[PDB]
Amino acid sequence: MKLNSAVTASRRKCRKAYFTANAETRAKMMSSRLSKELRAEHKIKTMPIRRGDIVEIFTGGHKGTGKVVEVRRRDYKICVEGINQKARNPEAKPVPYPIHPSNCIIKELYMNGSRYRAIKRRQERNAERLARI
Amino acid sequence: GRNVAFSNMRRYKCTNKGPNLIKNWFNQPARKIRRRQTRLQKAKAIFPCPLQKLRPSVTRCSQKFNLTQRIGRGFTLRELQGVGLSAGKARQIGIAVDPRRKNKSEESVARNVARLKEYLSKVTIFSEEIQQAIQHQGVVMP
Amino acid sequence: PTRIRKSRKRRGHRQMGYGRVGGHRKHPSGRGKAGGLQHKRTSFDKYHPGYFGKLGMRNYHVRRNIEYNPTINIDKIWSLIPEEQRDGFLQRKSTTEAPVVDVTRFGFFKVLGRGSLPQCPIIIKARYFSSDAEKKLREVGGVPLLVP
Amino acid sequence: AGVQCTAHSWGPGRAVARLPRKHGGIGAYANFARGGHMAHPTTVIRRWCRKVNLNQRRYAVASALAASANAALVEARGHRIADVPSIPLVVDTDNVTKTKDALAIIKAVGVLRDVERCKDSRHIRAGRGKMRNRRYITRKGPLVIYNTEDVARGFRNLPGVDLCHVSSIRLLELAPGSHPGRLILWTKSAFASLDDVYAAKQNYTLPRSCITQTDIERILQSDAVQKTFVPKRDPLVIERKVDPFSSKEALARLDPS
Amino acid sequence: HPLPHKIIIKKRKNKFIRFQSERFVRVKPSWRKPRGIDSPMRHQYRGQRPMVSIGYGSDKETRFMLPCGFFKHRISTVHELKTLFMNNKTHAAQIAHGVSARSRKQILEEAKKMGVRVLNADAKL
Amino acid sequence: GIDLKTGIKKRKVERKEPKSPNPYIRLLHNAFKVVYENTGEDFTKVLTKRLCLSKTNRPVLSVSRLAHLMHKREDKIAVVASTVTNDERLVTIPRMTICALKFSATARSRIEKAGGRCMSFDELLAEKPTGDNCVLLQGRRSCRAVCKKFGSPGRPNSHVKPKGEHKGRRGARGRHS
RNA sequence: GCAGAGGCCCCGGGGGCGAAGGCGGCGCGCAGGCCCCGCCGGACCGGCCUCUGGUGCAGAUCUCGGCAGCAGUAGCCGCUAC
RNA sequence: GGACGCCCUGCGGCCGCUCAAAAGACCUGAACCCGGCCGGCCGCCGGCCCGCCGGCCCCGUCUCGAAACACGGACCGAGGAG
Repeated sequence: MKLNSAVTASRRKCRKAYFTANAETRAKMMSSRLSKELRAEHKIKTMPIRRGDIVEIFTGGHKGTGKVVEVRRRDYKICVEGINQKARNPEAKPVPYPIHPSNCIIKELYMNGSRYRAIKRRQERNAERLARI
Repeated sequence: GRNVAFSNMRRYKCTNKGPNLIKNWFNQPARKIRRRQTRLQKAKAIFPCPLQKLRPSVTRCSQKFNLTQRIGRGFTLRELQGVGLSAGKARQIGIAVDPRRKNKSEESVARNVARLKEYLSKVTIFSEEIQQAIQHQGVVMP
Repeated sequence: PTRIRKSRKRRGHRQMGYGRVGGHRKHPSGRGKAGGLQHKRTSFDKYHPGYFGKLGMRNYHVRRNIEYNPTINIDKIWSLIPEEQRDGFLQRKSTTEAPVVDVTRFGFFKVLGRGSLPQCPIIIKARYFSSDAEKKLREVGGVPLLVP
Repeated sequence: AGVQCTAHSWGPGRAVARLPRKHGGIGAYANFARGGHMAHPTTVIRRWCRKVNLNQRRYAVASALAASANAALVEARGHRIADVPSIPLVVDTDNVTKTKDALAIIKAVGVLRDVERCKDSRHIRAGRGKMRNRRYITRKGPLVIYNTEDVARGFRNLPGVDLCHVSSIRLLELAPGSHPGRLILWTKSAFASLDDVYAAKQNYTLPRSCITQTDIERILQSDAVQKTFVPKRDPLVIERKVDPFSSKEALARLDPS
Repeated sequence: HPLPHKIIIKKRKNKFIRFQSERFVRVKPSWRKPRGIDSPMRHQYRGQRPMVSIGYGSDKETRFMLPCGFFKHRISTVHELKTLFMNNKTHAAQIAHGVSARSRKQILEEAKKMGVRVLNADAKL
Repeated sequence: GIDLKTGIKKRKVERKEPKSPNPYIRLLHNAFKVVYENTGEDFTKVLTKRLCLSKTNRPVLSVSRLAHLMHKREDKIAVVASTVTNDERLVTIPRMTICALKFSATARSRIEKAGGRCMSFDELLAEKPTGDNCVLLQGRRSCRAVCKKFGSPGRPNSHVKPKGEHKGRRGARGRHS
C-alpha cells in the first residue's frame, strides 16, 4: 500500500493528471515493452515510443507489425503503418487506426544519438538499484 | 414541560454573522503531532540539555490544596543562596529563577534548597562524549 | 438513530403528531420561561415553589476555597486505615500504640458522628469536631485531637 | 449555498406563490426552489465521534480476542480454518521480510485457502463508492500479531492480511464488520507477551468468566434439578360441540340412561 | 412433483389499488392508506374499493407457495443450490435474472443431479 | 357487537422476559422459567421476575445490609438478583453464603476473607433450584434521587423538593409566602 | 422501500454467454413491495448481518422544465392605391 | 462523420454504406401529449366470457357539518417540509 502522503490515490486527481499531463510526462506515459531480443541488448524493460520504431501489436483488434509514423500525444495513441481502417472506396487516402502504445511490443528502435545516451543513463541507474542499493 | 429544571444555557450569539463564536476540534489529532514534532526539533537543537528547566516545589494555594505540592515557576534568590548559586549562574545550569517569589515559610526554603542539591548532583555541565549523554524527558525532578 | 426514530414512522400522516385543530406553529406559548406570573402561573406555582423573589444576603465575591468544608463521619474513619493495617490494629486493641488518623491528609476538615466506631481506641486529628463525633470517639477510648 | 442570491417575496397580489423570487421572478431561497438552501443545511457541528469507557473498550478487545479462540465462531465469521492445525494458532516465526517466505509459512501453518479466498475476491464496488476513492473490496482474512519480530514487510503485501503489535491490538480488526471471530496467526513472542500486556493495564481486572448455554442445559438435566420437578396434572380434554340428539352415542355420552 | 398439500384459497384475486388511481397518472396504483378528513374510502361507504386488512391473509400452511406446490428459493451459484438440495422436498429454485446463460447450464446440471425443480429452467434458451 | 367494555378494566403490562442484551441474564431467565414451569414453586416464580426487572427496579444490596438482614438466619443463603456492594463503614463482615448476579471486587474479597461463599445463579440452579434454605432479599427501590423529586413541589401537602436552584421566596418561605 | 459504510457470500458473490435502467407480461405477499420472464439497453450490480442519513410525495396561488385542449381559433382593419 | 448507384431544376428522396451497433449529432430514451395501422364503445368496485345487471358525488383541507354556489388543484416529470 502506498506510504507516501504526497502521492494521491484520488481517482479524480489521478485522472486529472492523466488527461492534463505535460508533454514530457505524456511521453513517458506512452512507453512500450522492448522486445525480448531488444530487452537483452539494451538491458531495460520498456522504452518511450518514438517515430520510426517498429512495433508488433499483441492486442486482437487491428493486430499486425509496422513502423510508427505518427505519435498522437493528445489522445495517447500511436499510428502504426499497415494498421488502417477499411476504406469506403478503393481510391481513397488511408485512415490510420490509432493504437495504444501499451498494446504493442517494440521490435526495433530508431536509435539516433540522444536515445543511445538515454538508454545508457537508465541502465546506469538500473545498475545502482540492481546492486541492492 | 411539567417538572423540569430550568435550563441555564445562554442563547447562541453571533450564530450566522459577526465573530465566529464556535470552535471545532478536528485539528486535535493533528495538533498533538505538530507539538510533538516541535519538541523533537527543539530537543535535537540542544541534545545534552533537557527540554524543561528545574522548577521549584510550591504548596498548592488555598486550604483545599495546602497539604499538596506542585511544580512552580522559579527558585527564590534566598533558596539559591542556600546552594550558593547566583541568579545568572542558576539560569545557565537550567534552573528557573523567580525574583518576585518570597519564601513565606522556613520549611519552603528547606524543601527548595534540597531540590537544587539533588539537581546539582544530577547536572553534568560540559564545556563526542556529549553524544553519549541521554537527554532527560519531561519535568526535571517530577 | 434516524432510522429507528419515531418521526420517520409519522410520514404519510400530514401534521406528523401535532394535531389538525391546532398544529405546530412557532412559539405558541411564548419564547422561554416567559409568562410565569401571568399565563404560566399554574406551572411556576405547582412545580417551581420559590422561583420568584429575593431571599438572603448577597456575597459580592464568594471565596470558594475559604468556604470549603469537607466532612467525614466516625463511621468512615476506619476505612481510611488500609485493610492490612486495620485487622491487626483491631485485634491488639492497645493504648500505647493506637492508630493516629489525620483526616486532613485524607482531605477532610471536620469530623461528624453518623455511625458507630469499631470498639478499639483510635486517635483522630482534625481542624474541628462535632459533639456526637467527639462523644462516640471518647466512648471507644479514643482521643479527639486538633491538627496544625 | 442558496443564500448568495438576492430574492424577496414578490408579494400577495401578483397571482404567484409567496415564496422568495429573484428580480426576473424566479423561485429562490427555499428548500422547494431550484437553487434554494437546504431546509436544514448539514453542519460539521454534528458530533462525529462518540465516547466509550476504557473498561468497556477493553472489555470488547478482550471478548473479541476470546471469540478468536473459538474455532466455530472463527468458521462462522467466514474465515476458512480447516487446514489450520489448532485455534488459537501460534507460529514460531523469525524475521520474515519476504512475501515468498511468508506464503510458505501461510501454507504450512494452514491458512492458504483463507489468504486465497481474499486474493480471489478483489472486485469493483457497487455504487458511487467506486467514484469516491473506494473502488475495490477484498474479503478480510488472517491477522498477524507480532512482538519483537520483523514480520511486517513479508506479510504486508499478502492480500486480506492485517498486522498488529500486541501493544496496540485494534477492535475493528478483531471483529471485522462487528462480527467477532477473526482467524489470528500469533507469533510465539506475541502469545507469550499477551499476559504481560493485560498486566500492564494499570488497574484493569479481566471481566470475570461466565457460563454458556451448554452449561445451563447440562444443569437443567442435572440430577438435582430434574428430581425437584413435579409432573403437572393431566391436560383438559376439549372436543368440538355436537348436538346429542343427532347421535345415540352422543346422547349416551351425555345421559347414559 | 411436490408433497400433496391443501387447496390454496386466495381470499382476494385482484390487487388493492389506491383510491382515485384511475383518475390521475400522478396517483400510481400502489396502496397508500386513505387518511383524508372527508374520505369516502376511509369511511368505507358503499361502492368504495376494498381496504387492505389482515383478514385477507392466507392460510399459514400455504402462504408463499407457488401454484406448482413448492416454495421458491432464489439460487445464484452452484454452492447456494446445495442448500436447496440439503433435505428440501418442499422448495424449488429460481435462478436470478443476473446469472448468464453460460452459468445457467451448470446450475441446471447440478439441479438435475440433486432432483431440485428449477422454476425458470427454460430461461435464456 | 358484544359489550365487553362495561366491567372489563383494560389489560396491564409486565416484563415477562428480560430486555438485557447481556446473554447471561437471558440464559438465567430462560432456565428459571423452565424450573418454575417444571415445578410451580414461589421462589422460582419470584426469581424469574426479579431477573426480568430493570436496573432501576433492581437496587444494590451492600454487605452491611445483608449481614443485618441475616443476623437470625445465618445458616440460610441470601439470593439478591442484583449487585452486592461493600460498606467500608462495617469493618468486621460476618461469614455468610450470598448468591448474587454480580459482586463488587471489594465485596467478593470481603466475603471470602471473612470466610463465606459468593455463589452465582448457575451454582444456585444446580445446588438449590427451588431455593431450599434460601432467603431472597431486595434493596430499597425508593433510595434513588430521581424517586425523591417525583411529585408536585409547590402544593401544600407536597413533601417534595423543587428540581432546580430556585433561589427565591414566593412559595418557598411558608404556606403564606 | 431508498442511498451510502463495515463485514459475509466453501476454491471465493452475480455480470459483453449481457450490469443498471426502460417497456410489456406472470407469479408471490393482507399490504408497503418483491421476484422472475420476454424485448430494448450496453457496464456495472447486489442478497443477508452490523452501521449511517439531505431516506418514500398528489396537493403547498409549490419550484424548475416539458407541454396539451381551446385551435387552424382570436388576430394579421392608422397613415386614401394600386 | 456517412461508399456507390438510381431519382430529382435543384434541395432533397431512395438504395444502402462505415460500425459490434447507427450510436448519424448524437449513450439510455420514461411520462404528458400526438400521428399511421389494427381491435373496442369506452369511468371505478363486484358477479359472470365480457356487455349486461347491481353498487358508487371531487379529492386535499380547515370545519358542528363540504359534492358544495368554501378554498387549492389543466397535465406530466424531477426537486420539495421535525
